[PDB]
Amino acid sequence: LWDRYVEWLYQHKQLGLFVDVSRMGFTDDFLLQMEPLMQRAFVAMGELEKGAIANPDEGRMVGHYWLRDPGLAPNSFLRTKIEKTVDHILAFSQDIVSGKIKPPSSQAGRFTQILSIGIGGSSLGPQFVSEALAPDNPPLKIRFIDNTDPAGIDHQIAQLGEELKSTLVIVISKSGGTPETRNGLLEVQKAFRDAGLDFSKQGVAITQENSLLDNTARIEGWLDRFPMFDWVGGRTSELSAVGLLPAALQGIDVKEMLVGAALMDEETRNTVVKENPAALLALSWYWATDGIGSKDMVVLPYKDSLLLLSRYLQQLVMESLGKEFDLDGNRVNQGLTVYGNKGSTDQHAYIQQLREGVHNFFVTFIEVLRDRPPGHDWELEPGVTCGDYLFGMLQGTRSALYSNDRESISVTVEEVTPRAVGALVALYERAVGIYASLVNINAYHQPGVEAGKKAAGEVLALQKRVLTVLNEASCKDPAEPLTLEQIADRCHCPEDIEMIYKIIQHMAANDRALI
Amino acid sequence: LWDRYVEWLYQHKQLGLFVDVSRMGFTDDFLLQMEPLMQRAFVAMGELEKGAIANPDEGRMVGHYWLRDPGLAPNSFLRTKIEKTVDHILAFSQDIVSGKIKPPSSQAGRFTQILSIGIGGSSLGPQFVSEALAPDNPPLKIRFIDNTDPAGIDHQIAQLGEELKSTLVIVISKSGGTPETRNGLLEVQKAFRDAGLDFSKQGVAITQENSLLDNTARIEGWLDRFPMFDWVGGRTSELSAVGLLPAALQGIDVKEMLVGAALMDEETRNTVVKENPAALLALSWYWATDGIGSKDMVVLPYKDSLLLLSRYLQQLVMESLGKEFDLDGNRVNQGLTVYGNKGSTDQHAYIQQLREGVHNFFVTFIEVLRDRPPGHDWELEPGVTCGDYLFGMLQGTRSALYSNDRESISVTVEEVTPRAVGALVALYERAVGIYASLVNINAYHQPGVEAGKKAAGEVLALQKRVLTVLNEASCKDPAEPLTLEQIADRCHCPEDIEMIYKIIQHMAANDRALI
Repeated sequence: LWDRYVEWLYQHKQLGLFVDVSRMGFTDDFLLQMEPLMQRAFVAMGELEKGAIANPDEGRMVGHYWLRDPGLAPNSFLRTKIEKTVDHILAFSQDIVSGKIKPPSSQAGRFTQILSIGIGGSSLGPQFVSEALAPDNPPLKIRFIDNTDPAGIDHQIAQLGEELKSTLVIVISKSGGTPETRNGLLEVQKAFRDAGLDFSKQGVAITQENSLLDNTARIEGWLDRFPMFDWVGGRTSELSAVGLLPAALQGIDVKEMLVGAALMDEETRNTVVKENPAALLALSWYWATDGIGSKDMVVLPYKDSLLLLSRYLQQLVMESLGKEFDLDGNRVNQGLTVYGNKGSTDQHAYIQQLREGVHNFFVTFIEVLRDRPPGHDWELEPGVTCGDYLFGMLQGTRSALYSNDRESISVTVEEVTPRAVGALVALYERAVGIYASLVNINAYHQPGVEAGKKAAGEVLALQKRVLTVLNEASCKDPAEPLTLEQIADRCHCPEDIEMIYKIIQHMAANDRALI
Repeated sequence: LWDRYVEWLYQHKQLGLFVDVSRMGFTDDFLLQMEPLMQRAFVAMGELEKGAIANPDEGRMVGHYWLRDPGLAPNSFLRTKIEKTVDHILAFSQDIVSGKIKPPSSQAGRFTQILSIGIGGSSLGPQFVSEALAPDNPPLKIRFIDNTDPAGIDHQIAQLGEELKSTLVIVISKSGGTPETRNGLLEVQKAFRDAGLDFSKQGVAITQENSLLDNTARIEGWLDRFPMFDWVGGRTSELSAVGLLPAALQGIDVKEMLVGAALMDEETRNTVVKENPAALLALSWYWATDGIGSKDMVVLPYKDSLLLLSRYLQQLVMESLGKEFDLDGNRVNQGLTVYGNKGSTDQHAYIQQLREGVHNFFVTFIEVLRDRPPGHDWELEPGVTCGDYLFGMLQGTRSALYSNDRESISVTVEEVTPRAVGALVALYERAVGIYASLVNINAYHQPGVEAGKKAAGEVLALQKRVLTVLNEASCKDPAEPLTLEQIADRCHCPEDIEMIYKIIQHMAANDRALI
């Protein structure tokens, strides 16, 4: 196992990032069998960066690698557009932090809080970087609205209290038609009117050009607007204005994030697989799951700051790879389940099943060598610090798992830095893209979310027919009570009886119907 | 499907809790065949409540059901100690909230912050209950130290800033020998001594009587001590002093929490399976996983206050059920993987794979009827409030998943109240215990977690042996650089060379070695 660890250890000189796959049991012939498919993945990825249509389903380019390397963008209108947005974010961020741009009237004078409204990649990304890289007492605290739950938004407004007068609200949506994001903005604007505050003088929009949210922010005259591009999927939009602006608004060096991702993309373009860390991750995923997602990917970061990494990877991996149809139309239910929280906390949670329970998984440890800010280290016992225990739990768990034939990958960074986090985002973005080529699927469209989108619209459409059929009882002289079968036939939706029951069950609990 | 929904719906009138397993496709042959196994679980559960040795592997009693009904304790001493603790918690929390028990000197004159130091069930429970029931502006805000990460502990201390003078530190450990909890206590005491504070006048211990931590807090004179009993496992300790104290310290009605838990356990004793809601969950789990955990349980609560439900359920399910051996010595690698976050946020994360990807899962929806505090409900567009979208998202996902043969369970509460959370906790405790009887495993011991703790001790003992070899080589006047092979040989363990490399790598990054 020592000879295997030395033969396969990947080390990156500059970033201080390491990839260990020795605890993956891939065989000799498996490497030769996967060599032709890996070459096809590198050529397909090479034409993706050149500007080819790598998302045939939506007819769009896939250029989230240009966000960190503007030169690789194909035309001049794109290289300068990407560069002017980074400078635009840096200029506007430093104006908010230094207090040059103020709210109209607040106690602190400057902005001190951030209310980012967004869902999917518009929040999972920014939540991950914020918890990973923000200072303890940052220039601006941050809160998130990532749902359409009324109680959650009310709770955020109540805790915000009187600092709403110093809150900079950020609305992140490509079109402004996302039901959750629009609901959030509508609820917050209602709260700004109840406090007698002009939302426009405290609002920022991150949106695609000439969209419903861009027009609203332009017409209502919000503070600023930041562009989103259609070749940047929300799944891989962390290094765009989606993540760069909120991160820079908390004193985070986002330029170093772009640099770390840039150095990472150079290593992933290597055609020798053993020296390609994105290929090594994709190989191990392929080996552990037999290429059909037979096992789950358990992400175990042994750092409190990386707690939100796994649910960030839940979108990047499961939504990119959970495709029903192969690129040639054949029914192939691909995917790669991801879960996990944090070490060593998860050892007192579900490692009982991981070690001796059902073997339906493989682990990916994320290790961070530096333990604490410099000048805070001290020994708890002779020769051992508080951080040495954290190091020991990971190594003992890695050892206790492999001893029972449970495989694992180890990814190691020296310190959780803007540069390293940007490298980790770039690493998994390419590894997902390479893996989709191995299983022959399009990683950049989202066909599976459409079915829930229509079924949810039909429920809201059914609710209005229920109210329409009911207001007969409210306003017709043959005032009478309708049975469930009677609401259904008059709605001309008889087979929807069950949904009608759940609809009136919800309205009765919110003082909108009587039973 | 409507007829199946009407036939199988379970309502618990007093609690307002519903269970819908109509979208589980178990046949009548399944119900007929599982009836002998189900009745055996009801008898075993009765013997467990009466005081039998339910944890056979450790020779202990399982009595978390006595925490909510002290009358059914096997003796009057156990009944007395349970009720004296609840009275003790209430009187101490009321005196903390009202300010009758003060910090030695603070700006507010009252305790304002809670620092809960605990691991596993000592934190997951209090974290879940806090986010679900704490008021918007509680009498005391709460923070959790649940790891041995020094950066995270220093982070919480830095954010706490000056309010450390008015922080109530709670230390939760059974014997006080848990390494994570011990290191967190040492780090907090260092911060208290650096600020000139005395930890004894702001510290509370939740421990087993006459343990190392119980004797220390009694001799050093901490604020107060609360018992932790040996017949209560970590993952079923939420309604004991572990969860009741941090909850009551935030103004949460812990009495109603016990009421709902007791009300729930009365129904989960019903012998009729169709009206035993713990049996309805256990059967649906057994069906979807075919008894051997071949499908994950995705938990999607559609409410922000229930975000930490799956992390709590991850411990209760995957640590009770992931057992390698049957109760008869047979090797069955049981298990039931659990993950999930919240709706509708997870719709834009991995419902893509849930809808059309790998069919290796089943969903459990948690629906809440009351979507908003009274007086806050308003209509975004004509005839639809913000909660109608939340409700439509859940029904749309449940429908879109079932169309593609993805089965699901629906749990409905009227509102996330103290009584509802206690009942929902008690529902899953009994369902897990019942499921363990079906697969003939012991759900109350943790044999699989020791191999990581033991291997973690071997690494630290190796580090101290490595440090002895390095310090000998560094205290020669002709200083002596050593290689990995040399270090492993002077430690007289050449096979451990891989662990020595990681020890030196982690030490070099913390300025404790040079390369």
